[PDB]
Amino acid sequence: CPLMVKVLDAVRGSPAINVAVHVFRKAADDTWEPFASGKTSESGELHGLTTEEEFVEGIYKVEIDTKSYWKALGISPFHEHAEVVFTANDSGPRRYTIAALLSPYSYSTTAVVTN
Amino acid sequence: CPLMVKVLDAVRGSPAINVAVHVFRKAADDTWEPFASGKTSESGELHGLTTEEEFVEGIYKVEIDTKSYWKALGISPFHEHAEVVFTANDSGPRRYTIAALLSPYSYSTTAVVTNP
Amino acid sequence: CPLMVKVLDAVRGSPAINVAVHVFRKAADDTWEPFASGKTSESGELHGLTTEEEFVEGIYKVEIDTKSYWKALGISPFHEHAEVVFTANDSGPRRYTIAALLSPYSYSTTAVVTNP
Amino acid sequence: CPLMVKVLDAVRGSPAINVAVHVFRKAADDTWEPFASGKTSESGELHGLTTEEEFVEGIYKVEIDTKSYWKALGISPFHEHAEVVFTANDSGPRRYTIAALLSPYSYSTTAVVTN
Ligand SMILES: O=C(O)CON=C1c2cc(Br)ccc2-c2ccc(Br)cc21
Repeated sequence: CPLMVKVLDAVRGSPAINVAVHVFRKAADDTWEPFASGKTSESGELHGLTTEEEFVEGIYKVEIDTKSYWKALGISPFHEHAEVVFTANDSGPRRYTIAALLSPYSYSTTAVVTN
Repeated sequence: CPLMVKVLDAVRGSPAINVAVHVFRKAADDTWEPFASGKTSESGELHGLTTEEEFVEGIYKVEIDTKSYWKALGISPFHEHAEVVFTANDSGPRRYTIAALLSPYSYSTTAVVTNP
Repeated sequence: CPLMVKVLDAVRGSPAINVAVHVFRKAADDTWEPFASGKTSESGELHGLTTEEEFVEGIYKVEIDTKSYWKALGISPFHEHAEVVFTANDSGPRRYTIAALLSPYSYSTTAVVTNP
Repeated sequence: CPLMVKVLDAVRGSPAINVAVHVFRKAADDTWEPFASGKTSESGELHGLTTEEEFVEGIYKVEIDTKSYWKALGISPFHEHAEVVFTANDSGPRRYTIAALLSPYSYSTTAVVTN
């Protein structure tokens, strides 16, 4: 599992559950091509997005659909979604974990890259 | 200004200076149209991107070119940019300050919204 | 000012207003002595805590009373405060801006340090 | 394991390894009494700090010794240490995870409280 996404709710101090996540890969014509997607689990995590074979070097975008998450909680948010855009590199460690910490008017995102 | 972008460097404890910022607005055909752009000042701030007249209701994307910033300091960072996508002025005109705090493998983006 | 504290609310996208801030300085006997205190303004900022004369080298603690802030908004938060502990002026006088961004179960604290 | 601490390095995109962590509990005379301590593992985590029996309601402080971490990396940091002060509550979920994301001149800390 070379790509995992983890989402936390900073308002409730809890995993952000049932958050839609869409991954895209940049195509040769500079458009974003759908690559993988899912919803975060009860632990705020999304695994099984891709395989080692398919996750080749390239530019990827992870969209986390934060607005719909906050709307479900009755909380008015700022962002439409959190975006994380990066180049996958074979030189570095083999596992990427994209973490996101969400508040209504702020988010932070961190990449933890390990072997 | 109705729209101001501020960028800070969490490694150096400084403003992030001369960072390129591109603003786009979503068109009726769902494409991202260019809206405004500039570079952060010595204070890490970018003012004068738009006017209250031109900054109508819509979905806007602020793209902060963080990779180029880090590379110039000798650092190879994780992200290509920091993106900030939001609906603006849907409840009438507001003033928006979009801040980003940058580290090589992490960033945070925050908005402060004030009613004139 | 050589020391400025800024506090923002990540739930509302606003300054955090009227937040109590206590500054302490570590004494020779390793105790925390009171140094300055105040409350954030309508802009979420607290200026005028100290002077360049009084703000000597030392270890300082800035305690931001976040629990009381959240409780007044009807929220029961996780943290009692946000604490910010740092050595100041060890390489000569510097200007320090300490910011805190608050959510009920999370906060971030950042420093921007500039040489006069 | 009712209390866990997890520390990440935002500069290197990696778990923050071998970081000293000291936990204190507030005594009746308002002093901080040493309660538990350890160093983060290769995964940036510290488990086994306390037990369900000993972790009673009260005010606790978790100090994360960030300055020594950065000094080891040759990076000049702002903070002496990251502090996290909170009241343990029996009404809520039974597990506290204190997470910290570290940069030289900034840190963020989040509590994830789950069952
Ligand atoms: O990283 C943190 O802990 C919070 O940082 N966010 C900041 C900030 C930090 C500092 Br230091 C100075 C000004 C601002 C600011 C000014 C405007 C807006 Br919007 C946000 C911020």
